[PDB]
Amino acid sequence: LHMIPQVAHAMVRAAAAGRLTLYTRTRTETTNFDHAEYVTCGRYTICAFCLTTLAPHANVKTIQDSHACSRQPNEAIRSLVEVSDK
Amino acid sequence: PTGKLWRPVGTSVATIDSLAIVSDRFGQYSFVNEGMRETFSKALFDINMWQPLFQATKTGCGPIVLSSFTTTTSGYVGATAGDALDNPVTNGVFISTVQIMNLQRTIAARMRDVALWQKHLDTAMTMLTPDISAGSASCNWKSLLAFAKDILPLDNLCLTYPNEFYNVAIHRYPALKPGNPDTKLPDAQAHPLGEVAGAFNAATSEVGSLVGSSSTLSQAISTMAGKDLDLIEADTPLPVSVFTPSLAPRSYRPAFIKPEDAKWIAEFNNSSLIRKTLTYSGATYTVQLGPGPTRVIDMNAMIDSVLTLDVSGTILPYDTNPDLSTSVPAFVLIQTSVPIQQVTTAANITAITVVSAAGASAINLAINVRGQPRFNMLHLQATFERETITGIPYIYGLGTFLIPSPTSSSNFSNPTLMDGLLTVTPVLLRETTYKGEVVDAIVPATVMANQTSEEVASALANDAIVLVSNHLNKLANVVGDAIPVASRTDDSATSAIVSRLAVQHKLSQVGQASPTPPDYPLLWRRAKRAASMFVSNPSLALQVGIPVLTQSGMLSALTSGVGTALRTGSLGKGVTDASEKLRARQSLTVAKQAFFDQIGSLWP
Amino acid sequence: GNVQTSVNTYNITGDGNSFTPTSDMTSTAAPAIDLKPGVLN
Ligand SMILES: *C(=O)CCCCCCCCCCCCC
Repeated sequence: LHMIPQVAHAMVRAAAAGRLTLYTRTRTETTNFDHAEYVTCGRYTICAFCLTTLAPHANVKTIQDSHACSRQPNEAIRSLVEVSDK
Repeated sequence: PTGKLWRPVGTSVATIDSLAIVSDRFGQYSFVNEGMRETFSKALFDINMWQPLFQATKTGCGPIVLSSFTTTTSGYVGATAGDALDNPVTNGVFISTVQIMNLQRTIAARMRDVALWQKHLDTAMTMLTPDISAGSASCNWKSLLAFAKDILPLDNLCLTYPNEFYNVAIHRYPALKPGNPDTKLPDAQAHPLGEVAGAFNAATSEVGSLVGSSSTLSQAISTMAGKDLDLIEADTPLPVSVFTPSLAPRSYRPAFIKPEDAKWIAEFNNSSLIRKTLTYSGATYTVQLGPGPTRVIDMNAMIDSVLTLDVSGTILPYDTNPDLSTSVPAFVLIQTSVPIQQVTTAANITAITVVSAAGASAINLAINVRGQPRFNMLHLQATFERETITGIPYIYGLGTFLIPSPTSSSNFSNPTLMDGLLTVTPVLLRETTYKGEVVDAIVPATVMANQTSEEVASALANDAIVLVSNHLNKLANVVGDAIPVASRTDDSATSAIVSRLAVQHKLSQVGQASPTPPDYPLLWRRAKRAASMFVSNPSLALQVGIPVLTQSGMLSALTSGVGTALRTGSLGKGVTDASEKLRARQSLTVAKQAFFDQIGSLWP
Repeated sequence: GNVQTSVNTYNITGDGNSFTPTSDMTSTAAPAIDLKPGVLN
């Protein structure tokens, strides 16, 4: 029960009125999901690789983490943002 | 002597090197000094007591004599060859390691055995308060027994062994006096194994209770030396450590705290509004800094803590200005170029970071509670760190709103969510904060009568004030507890202060007509309420404008009095109001005698 | 309360027993035995 599903209820509600800033490993925001690791609302922050909650403050410039992979997809929330960004 | 026993390994001549811990197949014999036998005897004594229940239930294995775990070796016994050389002991009584093991696991195994029975004996014993504290009071035995024959639930152990528990009991309750076999009558005196101890716990009518009054003193003495109540108003740098600040996370309500009432919180007092923008998660929001002054947590003077601004139950008027709804509330830092309180318009605000936004706009976080939609209890929360703000002269934490589109409706709103109950928790005790600066040492005396009414209640969790308050608070419970600062007894506390008022009012009279000879009946009484007002609300001694209490003498004075006062209480300190206290105990025994009278009738 | 006889020097239902608290002898075994490191040795 790592995920804490009150967090995931904040993921989807930030997806619908898309906010969902996608941040890379060099703490810059992109919209492509390929170079991006951190996922915000901006309440909660989750690295897309390990898929764990990191900080409730977003502004991911102040987060320490050590993970490295090439997976955690659902891209579906990422896809739902750009549709709802219009 | 003490420690393990040693013996001349080189034989005969025992020098500071021809020794060696006499170890062997049993482990090392450690000496059993006089007092350490008191314990193991006192422990075994409390087990032997349960002898009648060990045989009854075929457990146990005979009485445990401490003389079965020891030996009678002889040699030099110390902590090290060097010092063991000065303790030649002959035929001392040592207990070998492997033995120090059994006397241990035996007292442990037996301790379980009895701990159990001893629990059954109790639910039955205390189940008829065999303890009064004034005069006597009987309860005809027949009834008593025929009564518990009932109450006691079918799974006790006092029903399976009545006079197998009774014999254990007689030695613990000098209430139950067994009827002597050859005169078939009681004994007047009751002889329970705890003969002395039980004699010295009775609430002696002369003075409350020696066992009580004695401890309430040694207890206070502990604190007095411990925390460091002594030196409470010392005038010189003291490491925060000296204040053992722990479990210390205070919560507020900013956006209310005046900036001058607490340095760690400045405000944007500017004419118009200061709508700024910032791309947060793609979407562009506008921080407002609305109509009012919008008090914001300053970042400097903010001991790297864990700021957790809770926004709940607080109003959320998205009903009127629709502008408010849609905006995700979020705690955001704000770096300004020109110092705040001088920051006029948007071009002044360097940048704005959303350190922690709330997913989902202001229309899901709501909840209607009679028209006025409130905020569903949620906690936004940064983790400010001393150095993440290095260089940056101006930066402020602000729990604002982040409106997705400013409008005319939100022209008098001012979205500061600071009205919420923010809870800062210093996450790095070593560093404190004072008057707006971060330090590593306080100067106690400085913080006395230096805060204002609310320059105290507005203190920042683990800051000098909150530390020079946590401290007085201990010293406040030592007096409140041990010393009698709550009766007309002009105690040692209110007495230390009176001597200061005199010496003080006496020199202020020196030079000039001296038309007023010091009072004293009025001084004693003035200092009595001064020492009393302190015990009452320890805090006050920090607020500017408190009679007596805030002069440099007092406190520094008080404590050092209260100090020596505890180190002399005697034992019979309980003599204070030991009259009404006594008369109240007789009052209880008269009512409890009334109880035994029914146990005595109902169950004849 | 059935008669026993020798197991223990006193019968419970024995002749002339007597429950009777006296403010004078507060019943107490040995709970506060000191064992802390410094104090036990
Ligand atoms: C026979 O066992 C009848 C019941 C009488 C005594 C049972 C236990 C209640 C009285 C306790 C006596 C020992 C200490 C309470």
